Amino acid sequence: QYSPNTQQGRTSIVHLFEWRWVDIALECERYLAPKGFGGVQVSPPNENVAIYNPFRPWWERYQPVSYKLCTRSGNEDEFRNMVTRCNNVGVRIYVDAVINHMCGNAVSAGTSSTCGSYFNPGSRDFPAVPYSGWDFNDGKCKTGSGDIENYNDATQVRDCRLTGLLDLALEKDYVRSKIAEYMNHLIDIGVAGFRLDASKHMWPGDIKAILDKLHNLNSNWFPAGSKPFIYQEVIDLGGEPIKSSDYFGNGRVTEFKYGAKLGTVIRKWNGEKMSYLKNWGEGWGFVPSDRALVFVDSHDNQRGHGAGGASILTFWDARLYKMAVGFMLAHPYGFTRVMSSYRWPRQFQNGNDVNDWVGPPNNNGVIKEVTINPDTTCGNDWVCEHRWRQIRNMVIFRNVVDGQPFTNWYDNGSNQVAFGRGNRGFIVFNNDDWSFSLTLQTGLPAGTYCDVISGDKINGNCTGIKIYVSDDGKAHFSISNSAEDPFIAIHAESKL
Ligand SMILES: C[C@H]1O[C@H](O[C@H]2[C@H](O)[C@@H](O)[C@@H](O[C@H]3[C@H](O)[C@@H](O)[C@@H](O)O[C@@H]3CO)O[C@@H]2CO)[C@H](O)[C@@H](O)[C@@H]1N[C@H]1C=C(CO)[C@@H](O[C@H]2O[C@H](CO)[C@@H](O[C@H]3O[C@H](CO)[C@@H](O)[C@H](O)[C@H]3O)[C@H](O)[C@H]2O)[C@H](O)[C@H]1O
Ligand SMILES: *[C@@H]1O[C@H](CO)[C@@H](O)[C@H](O)[C@H]1NC(C)=O
Repeated sequence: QYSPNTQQGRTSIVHLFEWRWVDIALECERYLAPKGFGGVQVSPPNENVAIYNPFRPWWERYQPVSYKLCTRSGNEDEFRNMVTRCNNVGVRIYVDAVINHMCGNAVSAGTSSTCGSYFNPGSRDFPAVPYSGWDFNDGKCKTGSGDIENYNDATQVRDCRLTGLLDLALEKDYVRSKIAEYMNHLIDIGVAGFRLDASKHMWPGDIKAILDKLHNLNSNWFPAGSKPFIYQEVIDLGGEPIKSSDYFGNGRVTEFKYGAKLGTVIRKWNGEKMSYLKNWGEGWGFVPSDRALVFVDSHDNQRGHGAGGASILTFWDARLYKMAVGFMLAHPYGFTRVMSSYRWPRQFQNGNDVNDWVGPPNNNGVIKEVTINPDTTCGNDWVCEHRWRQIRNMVIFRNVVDGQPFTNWYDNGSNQVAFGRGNRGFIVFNNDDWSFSLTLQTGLPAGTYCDVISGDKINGNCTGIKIYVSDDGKAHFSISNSAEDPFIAIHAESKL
């Protein structure tokens, strides 16, 4: 469960949020594989409700109608083509598995689904699966509204409807089998693992029963006995009866405290300062590193739809965001997930964004293709943070230093810190309102290194800042609080 099943040497996955299958296939071949990315988290590949009011929101994909691989991202043929091509180039595919529920109980019956499948939420009828009233938790939930009302009651959190979403009776073998059937179809197609959506809303034991029904990975691409990588979306910020540790037996869990705390520290909110990150990791009350799936922001909380709130850093806060992602990718804690989003017209009214529902770039509901500009950035409103030099290079930094211990820490008692990863990498940050100019012990072998944040190493030369490491392993670093990116990173492979 716990192993990503990524090709050796690749240490991160990227969430290509709302991308079309054909675009992801191309991205695997033209960018992801060459750049060392380990895999891609795709949006739900199963048929969902087509919601027109609001107009095709991103969240309509979290309201299943059937398990037919037919969505705005493409059909099954296109999906299989994507998995095959990505696998052939060593980039894994992780499917966002929405198995906790079906669509909203209030959704109108009809064929307003991404594949034309008929469904009647009112009568609990989903013939395309098929599911009926006996397959839901309506009779098991004890709240007056039928929805989840109190998170202090671990039971209703699991048996009731999350914001109205029809709750599947996961204790039933029939339902467990229909879900496993769907997941095995994908595993045999070639996917390497799954993001279990709303895992907090499922009993650890029900999830385990489903996983036990899963096949080993497709033997045409994976070694015998390979089990699917599982990461469970459990929002545990403490203070609730449900703990993410209860899910350790099924696989990894998303550590949402990670992004929220890194956000307040980097924003320097209420006394926080980077010097405190000296013992970042379990030392901050996070889950064990070998069970953690970490990230700075996710599709959910980058738009206020998840835990983290205001402290969360997103592409909107470019400068601080790159620094946050940089720290995450350099630090040994957890398995890292990189976000890749699209721009939407944020409309803040009384502190909140009224356009947080806006779906991906589209033409009359048809998702726009991801166009690559000559500078390698994306068009059609796709942000493509994974293509930002500072981020992409830190993705490589992680691959390069994989295995190396956290060493040579330094901090000025405020917001200027630095540390290395064995003798394969070193990173320095300046988040103070004054310049940083100091000679530090890097632990790297003497030589000239290209700073991978400001530039790239391009055949015996750096296009950006260069750092000179002496025989001592010492090197001078100068970072002005006015720098575009107030941090420097060098590693064994950016060595001239
Ligand atoms: C959104 C999160 O809500 C909880 O997350 C809980 C959290 O577990 C709890 O601890 C507390 O958090 C608290 C913190 O504990 C507290 O410390 C402080 O920080 O405040 C937080 C709340 O902001 O509340 C939140 C929100 O209910 C779950 O635990 C977590 O699993 C979930 N995330 C996943 C699940 C779903 C659902 O299928 C998706 O929803 C997404 O699709 C849904 C279905 O289309 C959308 O509903 C949409 O359709 C429904 C129809 O039934 C409508 O009733 C609803 O008004 C509409 O917005 C939803 O807006 C969207 O976010 C997400 O994209 C996906 O990533
Ligand atoms: C490095 O760049 C300089 C020009 O800035 C050039 O003289 C030199 O040939 C380049 N070295 C290599 C190995 O391309």
